[PDB]
Amino acid sequence: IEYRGISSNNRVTLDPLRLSNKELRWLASKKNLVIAVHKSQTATLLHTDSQQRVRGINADYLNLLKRALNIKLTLREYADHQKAMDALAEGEVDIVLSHLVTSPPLNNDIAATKPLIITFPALVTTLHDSMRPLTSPKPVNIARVANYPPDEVIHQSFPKATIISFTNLYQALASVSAGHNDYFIGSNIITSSMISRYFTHSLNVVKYYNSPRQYNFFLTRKESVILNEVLNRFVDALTNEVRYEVSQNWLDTGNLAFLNKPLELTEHEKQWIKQHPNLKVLENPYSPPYSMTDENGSVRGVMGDILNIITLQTGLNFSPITVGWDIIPGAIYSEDRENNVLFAEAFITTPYVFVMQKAPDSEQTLKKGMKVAIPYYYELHSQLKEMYPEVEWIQVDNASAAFHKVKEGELDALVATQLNSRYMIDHYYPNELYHFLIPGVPNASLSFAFPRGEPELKDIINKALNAIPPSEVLRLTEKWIKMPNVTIDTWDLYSE
Amino acid sequence: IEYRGISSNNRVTLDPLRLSNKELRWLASKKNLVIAVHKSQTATLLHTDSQQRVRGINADYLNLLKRALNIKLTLREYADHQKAMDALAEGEVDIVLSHLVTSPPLNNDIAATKPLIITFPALVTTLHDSMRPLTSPKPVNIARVANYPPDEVIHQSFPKATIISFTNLYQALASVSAGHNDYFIGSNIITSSMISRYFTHSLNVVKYYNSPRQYNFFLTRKESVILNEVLNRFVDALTNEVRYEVSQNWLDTGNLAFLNKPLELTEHEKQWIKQHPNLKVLENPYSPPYSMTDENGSVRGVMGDILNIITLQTGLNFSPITVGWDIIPGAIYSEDRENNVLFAEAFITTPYVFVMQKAPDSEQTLKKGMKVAIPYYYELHSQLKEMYPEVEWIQVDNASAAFHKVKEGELDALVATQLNSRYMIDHYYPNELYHFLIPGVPNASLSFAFPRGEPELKDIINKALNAIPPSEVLRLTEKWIKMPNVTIDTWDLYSE
Repeated sequence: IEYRGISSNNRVTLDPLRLSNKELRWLASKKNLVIAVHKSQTATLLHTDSQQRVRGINADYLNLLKRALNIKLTLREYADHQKAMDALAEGEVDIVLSHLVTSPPLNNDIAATKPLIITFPALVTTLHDSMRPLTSPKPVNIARVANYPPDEVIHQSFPKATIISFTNLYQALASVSAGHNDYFIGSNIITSSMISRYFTHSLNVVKYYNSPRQYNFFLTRKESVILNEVLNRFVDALTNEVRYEVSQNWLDTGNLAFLNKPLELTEHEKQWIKQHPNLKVLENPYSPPYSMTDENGSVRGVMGDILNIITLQTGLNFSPITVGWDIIPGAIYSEDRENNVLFAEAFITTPYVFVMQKAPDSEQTLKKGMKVAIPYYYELHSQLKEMYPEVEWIQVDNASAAFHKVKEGELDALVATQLNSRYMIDHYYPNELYHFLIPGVPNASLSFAFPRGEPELKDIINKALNAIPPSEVLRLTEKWIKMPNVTIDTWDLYSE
Repeated sequence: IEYRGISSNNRVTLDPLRLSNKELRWLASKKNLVIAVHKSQTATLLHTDSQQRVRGINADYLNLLKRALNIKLTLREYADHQKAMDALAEGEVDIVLSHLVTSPPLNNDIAATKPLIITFPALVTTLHDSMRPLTSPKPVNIARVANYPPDEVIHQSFPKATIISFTNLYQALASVSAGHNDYFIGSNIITSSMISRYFTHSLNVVKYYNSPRQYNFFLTRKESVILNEVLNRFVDALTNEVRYEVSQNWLDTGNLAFLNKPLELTEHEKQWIKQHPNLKVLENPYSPPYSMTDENGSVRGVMGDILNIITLQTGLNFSPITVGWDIIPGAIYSEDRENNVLFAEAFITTPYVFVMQKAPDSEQTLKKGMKVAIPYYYELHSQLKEMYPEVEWIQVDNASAAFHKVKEGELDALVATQLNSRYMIDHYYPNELYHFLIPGVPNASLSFAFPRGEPELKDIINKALNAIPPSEVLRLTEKWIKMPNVTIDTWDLYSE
């Protein structure tokens, strides 16, 4: 009905599958497999090159399936989905690779493997409206493709929403890019895909949702018992590490493949998540790009986005609270404060810097009789007091508000972390301040903190943190250093 | 109780044995040796094939023994190990080839040769967790086979470790690959051989230990004075060169047979090793894949692993906490730097490359007005300004952070090492950067460096490096090019 080839780099490789000898003999005389595919509406899942070969994320997985089983593939695209299923029932094809669906088919003449592709819904807005709250009780125009996701899930975040269903993904994203619709919500695997290709200058993702996910499946006849158990053996070998590398070939931002598969949790940790589904997040002082809050008091910044990722990884949900709390979104490890809280393993390391006025006569040094501010929760005060007994050291309640005091010349310097200084300078005092490293001081190690009788939440977050690729933490830090603001807070910038 | 033959690929031929005339008459009159063997649980040491012939690592050595002594060999498998030892008492067998043991049996009848197979403990983890520290006071789950190594050894590295003891090596390694257990530790010649077979893309060795080693022996009755001496003649002729080629056929990675036997060290050198322990290693800038420091401050990367190997070769003892220094782990040779340090002989050469952004209109030369960064400790600034005097050449303190500046368009190019650029691009900026060779410059030559007054250490490292096969260095760089970090450091990756 159609014939093709596969076009893919074999950069991703799989361990050998453990197949029975009855399965190994079945594959050898089967020799070849006919799979019914189809071009996706967007190019991400499956497209064709000039040599009439197939390409995309689905092609990369098919390439792995071809090698993991040591069997030949024949790719056909039928006119519709129904003629493909007719060929499956007739025996013209062995497998049908389904389009993106919300659930597998239940008719028992069909057998479905475990899901191949697993993707999540994403909230998309303009780059200059990203810092606005991700929920609203006010009227709002929300775009979507077809009926994904349904009305009621959109209404949990925007109860007064007017939903506009588009035929096409590009058209729906462009309507937000122009300004007709305030948000778009849709499948992330294809939304992140196209934003980087067409709307990179104008749109970005601000939130992932845990449900309702979309999948595609391999589909066989119910009679093809051995084929389905072999296909399932191949899909189980597709770990978060394997899925991440496959999707790296086609996604820049929005690669959530590292959390397609669950984490290795004890049955006690799984019961604990089950009995504590919604935890409270203590509010941090303003410390961009790590911990920031929007007008609704919800955690944004890198720590806020990591919390979004942890939700998809673990199922835990987090709600705002202000200064019965359960998690601190971003904290500096210290020996003293460990007697007050419990620390997760560090996932960001950063150096301490001195922030000073950028003038012609600037020297990268402290001087006798300078006024240098340092936040009280950095217990560097004792060590700098001995390195610089010459300096008048001023403990401060509000770290971010001390930048302005340096800009006005009241303070000679201020102690901060590298990227916290870069944000404050670029966003609020460009070309007015600079920084340099503090010599002879250990690095800061950022992570989450908890109440101290919470071993389960600590051990669970540690597993989730260890599962996040470091390049995703780097992309998130790039994202939030460049993120435009919509408000200024007088207290975070001018207190005292 | 069960009888076989010998299968092997005679790729290794041994030098003729210096045998006494009295011994050749004994071998001529004996004419045949009854040797009790046993099938290892893995195929690496001993298995059988189609014709019921012995095959494996033990088989290749038995083949060499048959040709070294020019005698016939009958191999028998008794029920358990105690029945083979019983048969050796009554004289029914001449030799018993032992299983892997940490010691030869105490029995004061039983004579053991020098060790035949020599193997070391190995710590194993998943590839994506390999940058976690090799020791930790934190709770961990360690998998092992039976009771090797003992708990007191495992607790030296992990005092709060839960040790799960498996009966079967495959299941133990599978538990680490699936994420249930954090590490595995066990006999290397068995562990790495099975990783080559089934876990090549999910498990790898991260550390070899000096002790407790494991061996197998030729066990005879002490009555056999002539048999024992002829057996020791054979075992003494198994040089590093011979053992490495025998293990080559069954181990693709982690083949430590090149350090089974001691190096040809002088008396003075051996005394220097034993009388200068806890040698101090200088910390290098973040320089992947050659050098980088984990969350413990320990040296990792290719240079870090080669130090671990050098320790197993020579007994050199390096401090795990880096810095009054005794060795620079990896350094580019320079004739003018030789006034400050001594260099070992180079064992890796690599060219310099320009890093630029991957655009459609990219073309592989510089232009004038371009801002190109070069590390200040590279001594190419002299020559590069004369070849490209129309270019603005900027010295930088942080080579790894300059990659980001090129990505952002603030720099036009960056001077780097081929594999240094390959790592940064592969892991942090894929499809956003590329590189091409710098024309008309020599290659950088990598080796260890030492203070001026340490000739003995430099002479030892030279002998050790010469004994490391280049394929193992190639094996190590493959591993570290593909290996990501476990955390990000903002100073390593974010510019100024």
